[PDB]
Amino acid sequence: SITENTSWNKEFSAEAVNGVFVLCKSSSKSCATNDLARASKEYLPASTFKIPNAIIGLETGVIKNEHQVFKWDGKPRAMKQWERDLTLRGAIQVSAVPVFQQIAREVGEVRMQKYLKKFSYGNQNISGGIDKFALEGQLRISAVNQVEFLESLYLNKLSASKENQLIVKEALVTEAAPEYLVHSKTGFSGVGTESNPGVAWWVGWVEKETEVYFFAFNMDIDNESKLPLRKSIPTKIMESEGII
Amino acid sequence: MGSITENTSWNKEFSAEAVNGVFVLCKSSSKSCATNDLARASKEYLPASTFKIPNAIIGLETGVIKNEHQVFKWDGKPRAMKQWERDLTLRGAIQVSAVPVFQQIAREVGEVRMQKYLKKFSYGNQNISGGIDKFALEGQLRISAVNQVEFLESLYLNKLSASKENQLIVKEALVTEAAPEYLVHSKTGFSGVGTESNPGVAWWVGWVEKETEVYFFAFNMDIDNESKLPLRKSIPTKIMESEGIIG
Repeated sequence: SITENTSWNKEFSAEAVNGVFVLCKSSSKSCATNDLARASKEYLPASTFKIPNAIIGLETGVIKNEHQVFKWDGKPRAMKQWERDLTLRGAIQVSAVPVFQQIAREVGEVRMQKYLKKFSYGNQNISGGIDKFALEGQLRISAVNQVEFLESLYLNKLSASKENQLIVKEALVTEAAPEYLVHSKTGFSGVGTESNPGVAWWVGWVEKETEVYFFAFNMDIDNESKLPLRKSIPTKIMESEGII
Repeated sequence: MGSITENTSWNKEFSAEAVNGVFVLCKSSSKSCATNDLARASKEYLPASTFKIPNAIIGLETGVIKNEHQVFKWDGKPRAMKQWERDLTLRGAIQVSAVPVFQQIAREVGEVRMQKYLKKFSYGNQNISGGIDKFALEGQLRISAVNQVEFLESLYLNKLSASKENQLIVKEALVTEAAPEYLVHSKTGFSGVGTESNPGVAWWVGWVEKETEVYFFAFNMDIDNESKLPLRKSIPTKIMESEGIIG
């Protein structure tokens, strides 16, 4: 069940953003959204794919453990912040694409397909090359599917050891307050065109008191200056919902 | 740890606030610790609420705590603090130092199992005399700052005599600050104000994961006035900031 909440529209209009926010209290059996249609529309995951990629990396033994350090070979990487040794949490938090490209290569297409089928992850379409299907290939996932996936992860219900799910959940912590804890991941496929915008994501969950809130935000983006809106729009909504 | 050195230049942070205390700070890769006071780094104090770290691990390990999603329900009876008068998660109970929640956990673990695990953990003087529900706050248990960092490093490495899963659960419950560069896991402790001539103790212990390095720390100080309590964070925070670790 997905219910439309019209009051959330104001955050989108004020910024002239075409986007969707899906928010679910307790569980994904009853989510709310600004846009029913877009809630289930499927977009490139981009770096939000680091969440299942990290779990799969761990499950297959490609990532040896929680403490593995991904060493930089000294060769140029697309962003300077990726040019350094990284922990799993570090590689996730700076969205170190080439670290995860190599994890994916080692996982391989057969195992990647299998796990995306186990995880019910989007259209499960990994075509486009093993090291780029989430960024420029055919893989698509909706805000609703993101939230279902994240809930399973939260409950340790994915087809993966509890251990590996905890390892990844810790790597996803992005805000700690006395009141609440935020686990989240951003994604950004690029700017595309005016006529064919890229997509920007912020997905995760918030634990406040004894409650949990699963969230997925996405927006069309054709200009990188608009990127911070992927956090300020959903944060504003959750602030006024009294969540963060 | 592999080594320890006294760095008396940190004393400035203690002097500024007229605080008698110790900071221990250890770099994981090099296994080396520094402290402002070698003598106090080895002195053993009441762990107070810092005992909620091992207690949480033991509660989980013995099955007393069911999983990381257990809600500790408030029965409705008045508690010593308003902030405890509510249902609490594991991280919740830990973060507001809900004594009654952890006293009940300890009662259910019991002395024999509690004694076993503190031996396994090499936790302090391993003395649980005083009552199963108050040894850590007003009984006979004592732990040094050096032992705190050893204990915490074992936890970080999932090397404690407990399942990886349970240590993982407690680690995430201990997260107190997340930045894109560093993650801080920590726990406070406060035994009381004691007296003028016999002060209480206040703690802040934890570790910081910065880039590919990890820093284990343990702070304690004498305290005879609750107004001084914030110093248990600001003093070691200032030291770690000046070391370039946090902030």
